[PDB]
Amino acid sequence: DDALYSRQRYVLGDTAMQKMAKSHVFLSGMGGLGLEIAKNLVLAGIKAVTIHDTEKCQAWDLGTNFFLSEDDVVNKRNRAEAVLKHIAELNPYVHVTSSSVPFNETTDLSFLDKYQCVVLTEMKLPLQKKINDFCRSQCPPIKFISADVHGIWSRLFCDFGDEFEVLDTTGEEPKEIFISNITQANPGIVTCLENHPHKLETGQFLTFREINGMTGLNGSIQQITVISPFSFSIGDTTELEPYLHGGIAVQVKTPKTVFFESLERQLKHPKCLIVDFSNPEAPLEIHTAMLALDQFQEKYSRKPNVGCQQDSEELLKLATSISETLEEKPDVNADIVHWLSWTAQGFLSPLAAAVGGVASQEVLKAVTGKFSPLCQWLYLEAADIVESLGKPECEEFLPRGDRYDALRACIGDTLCQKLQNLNIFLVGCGAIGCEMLKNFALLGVGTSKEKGMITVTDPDLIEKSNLNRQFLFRPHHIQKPKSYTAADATLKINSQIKIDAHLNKVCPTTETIYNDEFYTKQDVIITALDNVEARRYVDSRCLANLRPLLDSGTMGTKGHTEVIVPHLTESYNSHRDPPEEEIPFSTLKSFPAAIEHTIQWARDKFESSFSHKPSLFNKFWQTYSSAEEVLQKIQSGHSLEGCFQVIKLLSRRPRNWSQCVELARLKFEKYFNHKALQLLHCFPLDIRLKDGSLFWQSPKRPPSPIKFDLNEPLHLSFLQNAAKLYATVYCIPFAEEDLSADALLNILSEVKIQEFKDERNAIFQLEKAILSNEATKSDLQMAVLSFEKDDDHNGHIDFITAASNLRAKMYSIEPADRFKTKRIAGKIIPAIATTTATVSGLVALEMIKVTGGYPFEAYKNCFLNLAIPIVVFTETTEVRKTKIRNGISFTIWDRWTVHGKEDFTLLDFINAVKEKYGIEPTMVVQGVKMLYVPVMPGHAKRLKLTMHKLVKPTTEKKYVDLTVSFAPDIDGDEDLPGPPVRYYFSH
Amino acid sequence: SLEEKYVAVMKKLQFDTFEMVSEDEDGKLGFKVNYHYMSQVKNANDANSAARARRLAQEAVTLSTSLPLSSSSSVFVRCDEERLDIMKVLITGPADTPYANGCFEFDVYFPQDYPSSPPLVNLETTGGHSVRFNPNLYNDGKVCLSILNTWHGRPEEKWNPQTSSFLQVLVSVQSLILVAEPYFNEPGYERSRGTPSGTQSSREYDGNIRQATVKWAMLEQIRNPSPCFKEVIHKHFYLKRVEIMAQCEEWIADIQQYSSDKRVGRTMSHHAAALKRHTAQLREELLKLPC
Amino acid sequence: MQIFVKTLTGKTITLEVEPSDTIENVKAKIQDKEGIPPDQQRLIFAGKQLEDGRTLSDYNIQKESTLHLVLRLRGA
Amino acid sequence: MQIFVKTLTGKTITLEVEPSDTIENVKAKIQDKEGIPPDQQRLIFAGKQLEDGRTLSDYNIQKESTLHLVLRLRGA
Ligand SMILES: O=P(O)(O)O[C@H]1[C@H](OP(=O)(O)O)[C@@H](OP(=O)(O)O)[C@H](OP(=O)(O)O)[C@@H](OP(=O)(O)O)[C@H]1OP(=O)(O)O
Ligand SMILES: *P(=O)(O)OC[C@H]1O[C@@H](n2cnc3c(N)ncnc32)[C@H](O)[C@@H]1O
Repeated sequence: DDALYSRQRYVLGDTAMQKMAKSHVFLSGMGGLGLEIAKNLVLAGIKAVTIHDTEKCQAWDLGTNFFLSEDDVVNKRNRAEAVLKHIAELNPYVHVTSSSVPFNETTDLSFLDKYQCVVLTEMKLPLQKKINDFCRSQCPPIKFISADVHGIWSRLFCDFGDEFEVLDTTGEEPKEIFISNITQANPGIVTCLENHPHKLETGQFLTFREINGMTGLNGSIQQITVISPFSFSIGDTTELEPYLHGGIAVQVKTPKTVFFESLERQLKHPKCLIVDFSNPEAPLEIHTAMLALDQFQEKYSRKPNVGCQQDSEELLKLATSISETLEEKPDVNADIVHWLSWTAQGFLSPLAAAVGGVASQEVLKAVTGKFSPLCQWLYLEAADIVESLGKPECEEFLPRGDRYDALRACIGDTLCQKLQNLNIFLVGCGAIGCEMLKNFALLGVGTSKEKGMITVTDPDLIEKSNLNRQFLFRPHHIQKPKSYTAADATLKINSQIKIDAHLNKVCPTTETIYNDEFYTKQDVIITALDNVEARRYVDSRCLANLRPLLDSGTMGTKGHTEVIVPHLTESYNSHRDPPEEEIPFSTLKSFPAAIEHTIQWARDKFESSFSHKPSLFNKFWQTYSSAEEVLQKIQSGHSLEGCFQVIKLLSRRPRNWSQCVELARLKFEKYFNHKALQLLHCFPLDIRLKDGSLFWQSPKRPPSPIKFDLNEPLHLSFLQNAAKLYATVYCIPFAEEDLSADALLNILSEVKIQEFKDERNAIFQLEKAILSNEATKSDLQMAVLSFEKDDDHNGHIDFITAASNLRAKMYSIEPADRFKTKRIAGKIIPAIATTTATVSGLVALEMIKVTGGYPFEAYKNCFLNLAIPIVVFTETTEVRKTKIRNGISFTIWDRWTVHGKEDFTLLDFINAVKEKYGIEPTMVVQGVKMLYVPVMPGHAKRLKLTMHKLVKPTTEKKYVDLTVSFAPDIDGDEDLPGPPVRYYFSH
Repeated sequence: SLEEKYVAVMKKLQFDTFEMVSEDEDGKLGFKVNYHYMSQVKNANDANSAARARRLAQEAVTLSTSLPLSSSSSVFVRCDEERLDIMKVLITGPADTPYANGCFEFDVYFPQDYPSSPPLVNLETTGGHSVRFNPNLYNDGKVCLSILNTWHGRPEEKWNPQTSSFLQVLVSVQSLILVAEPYFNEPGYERSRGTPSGTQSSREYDGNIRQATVKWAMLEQIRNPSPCFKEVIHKHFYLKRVEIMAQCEEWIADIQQYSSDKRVGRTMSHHAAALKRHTAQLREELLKLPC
Repeated sequence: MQIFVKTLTGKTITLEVEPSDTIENVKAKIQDKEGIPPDQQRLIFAGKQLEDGRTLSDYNIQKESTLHLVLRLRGA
Repeated sequence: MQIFVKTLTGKTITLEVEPSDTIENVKAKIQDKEGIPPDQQRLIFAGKQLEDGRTLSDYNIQKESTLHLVLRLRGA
């Protein structure tokens, strides 16, 4: 059902969606990691999923699982059974089952062949080796995945057998290029059009079509060899006809075969993936340390104790023994070993969340082969947290008997105490918001009774499609405020959470309730927005309050994370974003060449015909009460705005259903027949240019008129949708049976079609309507519609698709289906749960970095693309130095102040600035409303006016902020920018 | 000598401001004059843009003096007294064109991200979307210029924030669009330059344009002048009445010379009848014009 | 007789010309001052693009006037 | 001096640069083949983003090193 997988289909595809069905996967170990990976996989929607655990619930697990409660801990239920009910609530279409079969060396592995992929959590290494050996020997081989988390460390392993096949390396759609020239040479040469470089790489494959002269190349495939940005090399072309013109090339994708290794073989040289190029050698050391920890746990049948120095020495010796044994013989990081020993038994939530997201994505890659899988190791960690901790006392890490024992072992009690007193502000309650709330609940943020508070605002109501990605809601929550549902769901997980929820939407108008004192009371701001303008507005707002700001964005398998800290980094507005491009107007109107052109043309025509005209009609007829009055004013020559359009529409007003059918027929005829005739008449096919090039050359494609035919399903759907829209817009009722093909055919059997080739006429038609009693008040009313994408019966999507396909066939371009056109028209952003979960984990991880007041070096920004897959970490931008004159300089965090009085004047302000900051300005504007410019006439006398009168502020505001500039040192230059200055009306 | 007086008088009315939008105690914006982008102005309430203010401040110094001014053609500009992001620009048809002594008002808006993006330009004097005065023009007042359009094209044919200036945008308009042979601004038909068919097509286009502009460029403006440019219009036409009448009679004589043709005879007769009808009323409209 | 000029980059060039200077001359003359190609050497004085053959006093231009530069047309 | 840049989605480009060449020109020479504005692109090298005005000697960028191009996202 698309109503649940609209977004997911864009990411995956139909064939991958089918392969997604009829799938069985086994899971072992429902810890926190197992819980969240199972949640993500259920959200994906696999037909059958099997989970397994032989352990029993414990009170300590309450800090790692958000679905457990006190009753299950009391009853000591098997963890596999205590949650099986809740997981089914996410997706009824997903069949979930639990198991508790004990696992050991002598357990038979034969039953495991039922599934196609196995993921292990909290398992002993030799048994994992045995399982991998068994699974990899299967025919067909069964995908194997291993992952674990210990303290602030995690390990990822994968194996898809000796050989694996991937049907799509990247998933990015192939591009299209047009042929400018072809040289009959050995090897052949093809020249790209002027500008628009092909942007290709040697070795890629492509196909051709619609070539004049060299027609033999049509339908063949070549391999390219790029020569210039606008040329390349192809196979020999000496044997063919000369190239006349035409020629369209598109890249041809090719499946790729990859290879893996056995776990044990990889153990002697793990092929890790570099995520930070500052220390590319670190993952090898991390792998060695993990191996040493596993060896210690095997030898002593236990984990090291925090602060136990002898265990640290033993583990260091073990690591030294293993490291030399390694193929590459790396060095030993004693600090790494010491920290791993210190917090071996700890557990961190956000790192587990991110690891689970990436692991779920890898599972999808395993079951579908849609993207390039990771090969063959991965290690994530957050040592920067303890890097600035120095040498803490093990006493602070001792448990006290609460749900926060694991995190206390991770970071120390004092830091957790600081977390419970945080007033955090969040904007937007989208998919990322729910994960944020879950992480905060697991972290016990703001749980202190004294202080610690959360604020969330979102005006949106719950939608059916959103439940695919948003888990905190339920199908029976449709058409409810997001904020309150999310708050209730969070409070159910943890009762101590204190949440403030609003239905407000952040915007400049609502700034009154979100005054500066509100921002100052808050401690940090988190953004999960889908548009950049809100990002800019919130960044500008928080810049006035000097508060840390966090932002993230996602799209498909791509995401980005940004951190902002006062006085140290740069702002979001410090960098630009790629604005959306627009095709030249003339191309859309006259010579479309892409399906999206026709889609946008149809959308714009729909908007014009159903929104702009009715609105103008209603406004005109509410401007003037009497139509006879309007006729009298016209007869007296008074000019009226838009009079001709509205009078033409009124004269052509239908009355009954058959009139609507005739109007639809006429509009169809004009849209899809007459325009091509007129364009051909004005522009013949054979006309040439000054150089002799034909006018109807690529990219322009000559159109063709097409005759009406009711038998066409496209025709039928188009006419039905148009008639329905017309009937709705004119508020004329109808019956569904009228839409029967036979009835419509009977209606059209008596309608003529015109062939192809002022104030007096308008006055005559208006007077005729007046004498025909067609100027009633009800007639001076017109229905106005709004575009809806989620409504499956209004027919907007159906009509738009029919129109787009019709116009595509006008220019003989391949049509598109319903869903692609729906996505293109609606600007629907494809999204998936794995990327959102991972970016949420990253944000939660850096949140404590912000909280601890860590130095600038600790913070990192992450960019990733799971499709490759690829992950990169960087240090954030340092704030830049901006000088003006005389050595005076300022940064983005600067803001100057002036204290005035009731009689304060402009000259007073100018002189005070000149004295206090040493230099005298040249221009002042309040935001965009200019207050004084010497160039403009009459502004000289503005120097002698009261600032209260000249500004006209609001009584609630005891100050104001203004924009300033200074004359450049040398004339002919722009005024040197300066920090905004906050004027105070009084002390 | 008369051109000198015209230049001197029009120089003082070169640049000025006007009150177009007021605010109540609630901050609502009331448009005292008709504008094209009122919705966009109201929606764009953010004052985050600041570099735009500096850019406009630097520009206005050049705009105060560097504007073209001559008897053949000139430009006029008005701005809001408080806001500076809105602007009305009036352009007159230059000499030796079918637009001789025309009047054309354009609405220009400056986006928040300016000068990162070219400002918006539209024509308002389109005769109620009835007339297409130029191949690069449209009934809605939109314009075909790749220099404003941010598309692939050429790097030199894009709005470069470092180099492009709105004054140069205005300068581009006159001898590129407002030309003596606007029919040859349409690509493909300059290929047939020198052929009699192209000559006849250009003649028919010119007659259509001349009657359209005498309708919607002088009579409409004198009857219903925009409040920002009322005085400018009246002081212009008053000092040009006799010359305009003489040149109008010249056009009337010129057009009828092709009424004997058969291929374009009907259109020429239609244009002649319309032009004579317009001129009849225009005569008395001129005679009643005060100083 | 020099005459001032305002180009796109804003620099005000003012070079000696003669009353009989024909625009064919200046087409090549001003080429290398900015590398501007002659086809892109589209100018207006009196708001009007000029013609190669005519001289300066043909349009009765005065000494030390100021004209402006524009670039090639291309449509939608 | 040969240098490579690998942006997301697997695209790898071959560039020719010299150590004293400054960063704005460095990001300029990619527009001739990609078209992105220099201010529209962010460049990363070994976890340190390249500030404007410096040169390759400042960042100790050597031959055959790999830099990456990144972009922000908006969806949520
Ligand atoms: O209102 P628009 O969306 O701008 O569309 C108009 C409109 O057609 P519709 O009423 O079908 O929308 C015009 O018809 P009127 O409303 O003025 O009667 C029509 O004029 P023609 O009947 O002369 O074709 C014109 O087409 P054109 O610009 O070719 O004259 C066409 O514009 P588009 O189809 O390009 O939107
Ligand atoms: P996706 O749609 O999952 O996430 C975006 C959510 O943010 C909400 N939102 C967008 N814009 C605003 C403003 N200005 N204020 C409050 N909330 C906003 C959307 O409704 C989505 O829920």
